[PDB]
Amino acid sequence: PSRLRKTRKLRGHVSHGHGRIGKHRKHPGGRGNAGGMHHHRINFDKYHPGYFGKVGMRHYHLKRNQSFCPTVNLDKLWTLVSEQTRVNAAKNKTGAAPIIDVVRSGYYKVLGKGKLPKQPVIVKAKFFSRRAEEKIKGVGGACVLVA
Amino acid sequence: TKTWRRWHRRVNTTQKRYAICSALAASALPALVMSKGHRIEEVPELPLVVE
Amino acid sequence: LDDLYGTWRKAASLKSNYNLPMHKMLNTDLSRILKSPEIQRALRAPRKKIH
Amino acid sequence: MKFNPFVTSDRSKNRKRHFNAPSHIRRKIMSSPLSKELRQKYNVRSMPIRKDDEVQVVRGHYKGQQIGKVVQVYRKKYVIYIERVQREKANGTTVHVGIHPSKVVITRLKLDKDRKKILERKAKSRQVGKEKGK
Amino acid sequence: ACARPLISVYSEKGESSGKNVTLPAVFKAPIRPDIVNFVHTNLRKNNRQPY
Amino acid sequence: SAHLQWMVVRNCSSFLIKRNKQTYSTEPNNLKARNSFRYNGLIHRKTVGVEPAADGKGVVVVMKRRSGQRKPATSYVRTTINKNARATLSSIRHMIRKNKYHPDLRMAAIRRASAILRSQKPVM
RNA sequence: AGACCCACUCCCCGGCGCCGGGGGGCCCAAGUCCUUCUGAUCGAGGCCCAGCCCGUGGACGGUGUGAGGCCGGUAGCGGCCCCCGGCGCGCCGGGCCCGGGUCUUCCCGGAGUCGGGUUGCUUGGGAAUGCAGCCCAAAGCGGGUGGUAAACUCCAUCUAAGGCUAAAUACCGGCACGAGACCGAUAGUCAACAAGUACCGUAAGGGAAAGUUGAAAAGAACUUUGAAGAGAGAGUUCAAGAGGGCGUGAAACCGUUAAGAGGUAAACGGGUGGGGUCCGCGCAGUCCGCCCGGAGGAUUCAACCCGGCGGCGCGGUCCGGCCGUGCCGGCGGGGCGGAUCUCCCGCUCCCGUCGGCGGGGGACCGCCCCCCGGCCGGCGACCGGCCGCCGCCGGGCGCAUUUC
RNA sequence: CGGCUACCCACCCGACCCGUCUUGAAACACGGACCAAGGAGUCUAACACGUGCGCGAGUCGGGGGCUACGAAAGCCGCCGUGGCGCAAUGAAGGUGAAGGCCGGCGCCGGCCGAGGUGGGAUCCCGAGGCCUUCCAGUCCGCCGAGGGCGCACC
RNA sequence: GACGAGUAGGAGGGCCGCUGCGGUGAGCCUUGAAGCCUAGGGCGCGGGCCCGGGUGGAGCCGCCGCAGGUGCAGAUCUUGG
Ligand SMILES: [Mg+2]
Ligand SMILES: [Mg+2]
Ligand SMILES: [Mg+2]
Ligand SMILES: [Mg+2]
Ligand SMILES: [Mg+2]
Ligand SMILES: [Mg+2]
Ligand SMILES: [Mg+2]
Ligand SMILES: [Mg+2]
Ligand SMILES: [Mg+2]
Ligand SMILES: [Mg+2]
Ligand SMILES: [Mg+2]
Ligand SMILES: [Mg+2]
Ligand SMILES: [Mg+2]
Ligand SMILES: [Mg+2]
Ligand SMILES: [Mg+2]
Ligand SMILES: [Mg+2]
Ligand SMILES: [Mg+2]
Ligand SMILES: [Mg+2]
Ligand SMILES: [Mg+2]
Ligand SMILES: [Mg+2]
Ligand SMILES: [Mg+2]
Ligand SMILES: [Mg+2]
Ligand SMILES: [Mg+2]
Ligand SMILES: [Mg+2]
Ligand SMILES: [Mg+2]
Ligand SMILES: [Mg+2]
Ligand SMILES: [Mg+2]
Ligand SMILES: [Mg+2]
Ligand SMILES: [Mg+2]
Ligand SMILES: [Mg+2]
Ligand SMILES: [Mg+2]
Ligand SMILES: [Mg+2]
Ligand SMILES: [Mg+2]
Ligand SMILES: [Mg+2]
Ligand SMILES: [Mg+2]
Ligand SMILES: [Mg+2]
Ligand SMILES: [Mg+2]
Ligand SMILES: [Mg+2]
Ligand SMILES: [Mg+2]
Ligand SMILES: [Mg+2]
Ligand SMILES: [Mg+2]
Ligand SMILES: [Mg+2]
Ligand SMILES: [Mg+2]
Ligand SMILES: [Mg+2]
Ligand SMILES: [Mg+2]
Ligand SMILES: [Mg+2]
Repeated sequence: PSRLRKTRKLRGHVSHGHGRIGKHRKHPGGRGNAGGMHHHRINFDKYHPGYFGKVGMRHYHLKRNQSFCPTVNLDKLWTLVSEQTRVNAAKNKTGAAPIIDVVRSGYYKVLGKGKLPKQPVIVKAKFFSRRAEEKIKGVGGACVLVA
Repeated sequence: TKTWRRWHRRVNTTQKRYAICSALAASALPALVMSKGHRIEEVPELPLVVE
Repeated sequence: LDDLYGTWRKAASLKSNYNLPMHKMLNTDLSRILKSPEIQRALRAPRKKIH
Repeated sequence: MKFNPFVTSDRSKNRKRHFNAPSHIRRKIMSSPLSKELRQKYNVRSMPIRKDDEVQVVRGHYKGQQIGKVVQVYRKKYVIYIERVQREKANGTTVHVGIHPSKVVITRLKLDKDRKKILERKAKSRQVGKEKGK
Repeated sequence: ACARPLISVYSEKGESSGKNVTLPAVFKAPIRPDIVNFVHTNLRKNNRQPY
Repeated sequence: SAHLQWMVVRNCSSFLIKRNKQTYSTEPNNLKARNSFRYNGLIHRKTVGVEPAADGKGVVVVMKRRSGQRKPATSYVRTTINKNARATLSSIRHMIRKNKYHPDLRMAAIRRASAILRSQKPVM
């Protein structure tokens, strides 16, 4: 609110908090990003490196659906399915392993980052990382690819 | 003054329910109701439930 | 009211997912807390001699 | 409180509609309450003032129990003039003093063919209202 | 706290009736005047016509 | 509780009144009639009160019981004392000290009772 | 279109005529009750043991203040009257005697148009997104599109150059409305008033200032000097200290009266002195407790009896209830959720059956509600009945070396 | 009789007219006869930082829908579509975040398992001691040589 | 216990001031509100505020929060005198 702003305590001071030698003029340094190459060179090089110039190829008609591929990690892999699935699989004596369809959850690619608990799984995903697959194989499990 | 001043403010629903829950809880404390100023001295009990 | 805002151990039956906000402190009686043997025993001697 | 969205509650609009009301609305606005005998007889609480009604004065400097007949109804000033409610001017000529119908109680109605049917309609409406109540 | 009292129900005549229901846990929710004031301040602006 | 209610009442109650660099509390059971956590008459489980009687003589002492904390109608018991000043002071002093009923403000109650007693007598 | 099978008649108007959603009109509750101010009350007190009356009506406005009940209205799935409307029936005239599946045979498309070259504008469209001018200017298993120009080669998707169509959508013009954390006559539209008026410019155009008598004009009869403006009386009003641009009436400015001062322009800060204005209702000067002494007056103290109230861990461990944001047991009766498993029904392929999907049901687990039993804690956010102690109040006995 | 203060006068000392620009203003620098009213860092959007509140690897109904003040308020959850965050890097094709030990023939089975050092607020242990006559003596605490597991953070 | 200067500039406290809104004072008020004047009594360092006297006739304020078209000595400032 304007009650608590600084302008309420600036009344009585001639310059209104803007200086007496250099008055608060309209646009002493140009409009917007003016003179980035000329008189704002130091600021645009000390704080915006790479700002000037092009790089890379140009993709004219880019559609995000083609490149849409959310990823999940093995630490969160068990979080997708309910707790009772994991506890029953751990208690299970016949060696049956739960099947985790990460696609139904909404992740296409599985990346292996965290520690995977010692428990057989069947991860049914769309893509797999090399380390993710070898962790699943090492802990004991299967990887199923779906389209 | 322009018509498109930000008249309306939105609040999170969790704290919306927080406030009314606190209001109801405070409504059962005789000190906080007399502090509000309602004449409640001879009321049989503050959580006034009727048939 | 209990079905609206839920109990401490029972969530609200009419809201999608809501429960009463937990207290930051339970025993709010500060005087009773201070005037207990457990705290008073582990205290230093007072110094009320104004110099 | 009022719930009809087509009826104003604004002070300015109500004042404008009152001070610019046409004469046929001025007649209904300038209505005086009936006496206790009249209301217990015709079952009507109030009626618009007319030219030839015997009325009293309830509030003001000229209030009392004396009974006087109206002489004219100056609806432009929201004022009626009575038979003997008057004061002298500087030159000595007597001119009547305007009295609002709100502070006037009708003692005897100058009932006519139209006046009787108005009273019967008002009595009928309030009787069916009371019957609907219970 | 943790207790849950038993609030009686009064009839129309004034005297207490035999019906007696427990106090809902909402009435023991934390009292936060800061949150109530914040919510009231922000929500009272939503029924404001522009000028 | 008590501190929980005080943190709300300390600056929001209708009895609160601030002017001329001073603040007071007009709650019905406030000895010394000043806003403080010690003398508040609504946020404490046990409370005393000294008021003039209905007649121009005597003093009515109001005490808050233990059971009906949430029942304001029966929460207070009013006892009327109509006797000499010394006896009235002794009665109130015994009532607070020997019952251990909020002994923090027994002297304030005695001061208020004495002030009411001297005010009730005819003024020269 | 032909053949073979199945297959329906009630579709549609419009003329006439009988039935149960709007546009306006007229209306509907309750104090002018008793005292009391006032100039007037709508101000203030009371209206019982019907805590004045009504209230589905305590919005608003007016009425000589500030009114739920004086009036209009207000609430109402409240009432009456007139006009018209979308429905649900009847006849009447005609209009059409119309449909689906299988098989056989034929047909099927919009040209100065697309497209290509160039130029110009536009777009984010970048070897040219869209549009237009000029030139060339077609094809039909063809043409267009498939965001990098081109050639070849398989694909995917539509059918351009003909047309119609409510709905959701925009509204600072217009009609009638409602509202506002807005403005309150130098503000707010330029304009609250005879305002786009007066007024200026040849013209296009420019464009103001300007609200408040009083409740009611009751607008000052009449006398007196003067020609009159205008005074002096008188009178109206509570009030002319409201007298026709008249509510309130500041400052700059001016006159008069009173006080003081005055040849270094006036004026200013510190320090005093003098004079005025009023203030201290001052001018024999505060009392407040305890004790001593003297004059007094009480229905009088302490201690006991009865009744009531309250507090207290009383009772180390009285009895009974309630809760746990504590737990345990359950040959208990349930709701929620589960990505924990597993008899019935519906659907599709095959000859009532073997092999599939969806739904329902059952079991299992987690949480929660209720009932029973057993412990822990609390009742100081949440107590009841006895007993014990203490305090207080009332009524007695108390009788003056006590008490006031 | 008292009243510093607010009215006037007299005297002693001090005392250049304000604002603004300027290194330098009382300036022969500019604005200023006096008075009244109006009058100038507001609003929208974006970002960053810090602080308050709710929830928390989740969070948000802002759009839509269901039910005088109220054009409010409540609810949706199989309306979380979507934004932000939970993963970065490369122009792109893409890739995408500990390992060690043991036995057999680079591969198989089992075990340990998600860094180290220096400084690190706090916490844990305790060589003894904190006296009422003196000795042995226990329990509840308190201080403490020294030794540790070390928050955050560098 | 120590310290106290200050332009531009920054921050904090305002029981300093104005207008309106939500609550609150069984608030004030025709037995006289706002406004205005006052050689009156004062308080607060100060922003300013409370009482006394005169006109006024109809509205007004304190506290807790919210919001701003919120404070003038100037700008050859605008309007009016
Ligand atoms: Mg400054
Ligand atoms: Mg600045
Ligand atoms: Mg400057
Ligand atoms: Mg500069
Ligand atoms: Mg700027
Ligand atoms: Mg250069
Ligand atoms: Mg109506
Ligand atoms: Mg009125
Ligand atoms: Mg009354
Ligand atoms: Mg009214
Ligand atoms: Mg009334
Ligand atoms: Mg009426
Ligand atoms: Mg062009
Ligand atoms: Mg191709
Ligand atoms: Mg076509
Ligand atoms: Mg077409
Ligand atoms: Mg068309
Ligand atoms: Mg509205
Ligand atoms: Mg004007
Ligand atoms: Mg004005
Ligand atoms: Mg104007
Ligand atoms: Mg004017
Ligand atoms: Mg005027
Ligand atoms: Mg005026
Ligand atoms: Mg007057
Ligand atoms: Mg006047
Ligand atoms: Mg007036
Ligand atoms: Mg005037
Ligand atoms: Mg003179
Ligand atoms: Mg000198
Ligand atoms: Mg300058
Ligand atoms: Mg310069
Ligand atoms: Mg120079
Ligand atoms: Mg200067
Ligand atoms: Mg010079
Ligand atoms: Mg010059
Ligand atoms: Mg200059
Ligand atoms: Mg000049
Ligand atoms: Mg001004
Ligand atoms: Mg932050
Ligand atoms: Mg984004
Ligand atoms: Mg300093
Ligand atoms: Mg404003
Ligand atoms: Mg003066
Ligand atoms: Mg008036
Ligand atoms: Mg000025």
